Parts: sequence; C-alpha cells; structure tokens
Amino acid sequence: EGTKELKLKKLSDNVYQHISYKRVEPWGLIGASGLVVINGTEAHMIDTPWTTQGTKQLIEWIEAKGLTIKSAVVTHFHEDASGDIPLLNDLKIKTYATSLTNKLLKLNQKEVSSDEISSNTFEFIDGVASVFYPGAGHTEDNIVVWLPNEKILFGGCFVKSLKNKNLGYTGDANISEWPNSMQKVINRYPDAKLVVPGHGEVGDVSLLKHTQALALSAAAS
Ligand SMILES: [Zn+2]
Ligand SMILES: [Zn+2]
Repeated sequence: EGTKELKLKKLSDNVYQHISYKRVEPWGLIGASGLVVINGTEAHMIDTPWTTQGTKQLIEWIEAKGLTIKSAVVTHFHEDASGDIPLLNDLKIKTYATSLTNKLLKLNQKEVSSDEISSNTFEFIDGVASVFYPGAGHTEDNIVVWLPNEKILFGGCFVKSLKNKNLGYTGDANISEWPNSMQKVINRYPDAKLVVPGHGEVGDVSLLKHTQALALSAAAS
C-alpha cells in the first residue's frame, strides 16, 4: 500500500511507476508520476519523487530488490521532476539533464546534473530508454522518454492527463510552441501504447492529442 510519501505501480516486469503528491496553489492536491526502469540488475529513475523522504524510500525499495540504482534522468527543471538532484549527486548516482534544463537549474541557483545531455535525442539506457527533446511546451526544457521494448512514453509535465481541463502551471510555459512540439511527439511515437503524464492518470496516445488541443485553446484565449 506504499508509504505516506510514495506509492509504486508495476507497469511491466521492467517498468514501475513511482507516485507522490503535493498541494500546489491554486490547483490544490495533485499527483505526480515518474518511472523506475530495470535493466538486468541495474535500475534507473525517470524524475525523482516529489519529496526527499519519497526519494530515499524509493532508493531503499530498489536496493531491497537486489538492484543497483545506476542513474536518473530529470525531464524538466521544476521540483516535481528534478527536486532530488542534490541527494542523488551526494550518493554518487549519475544524474542526467539537458543543457537547457541545467541552464534553468543554474538560473534558479539549483545544483546541476552530473552528466549533461547535449543532443535532441539521447540513449539514456542503451536499447531500453531514449530521450527526445520535442521543443518548448510546459517549460522551455521539457523532454520525453521513450521505452521502445514496452511502447511506454513518459510524457512528464509536457503531457496533461485526459481529464485535465487546463494546462496547469503556465508561468514557465511556451503556449504558442506547445502544439508544434506536441505534433513532433505524435509523429515520432504513433506506436505508443501507454502515455504517462507528469500529473494524473496514465492513458493511451489520446493524451498527446488532448494536450495539443488544450494548448491550442489556451492560445485562442
Ligand atoms: Zn513543471
Ligand atoms: Zn508538474
């Protein structure tokens, strides 16, 4: 049943969803997802849990399964994605972020990743996990992560849930660019079976189309 800070859902033998929540004004309590990807005896995080207690609990759970936590990738500079870079860097767990993410962490006096992604596509786990930068949307720096073996697309905060009626926090968003960036993702992953949004329920490829329509409606206003 998890802890008060962390829950885990199994998506496949090699892929777990890590789940946390926080109250964020003005939307109230919102749930946040990242992933744990298992490759033999090595495990990898996609986003940190939203609390340091949850990240420590997640590391304990990984190690108690007989796995080594090898690396993490953070999908944008906000705290729901990148909040525990300092902890992971302190544990000598490699952290990966794009040059744009590290620009925005540095701008906000936050610790940068240990390892910088300097291309639009990046093999985060060889044959298992691929980073793609689609362009600006939720933030300038947002990336998605594709798991080709399971056809799971981790959308992060660039993808809204199907039931979302708005884009959520747009203080750092590029509403004009978001639909074009989303079309790149739609075109690249027509074979996506599961799309994991940064907040809310997992779903199918319709989450991409929904998010594109939310961004187009936000520009209309
Ligand atoms: Zn964000
Ligand atoms: Zn978010």
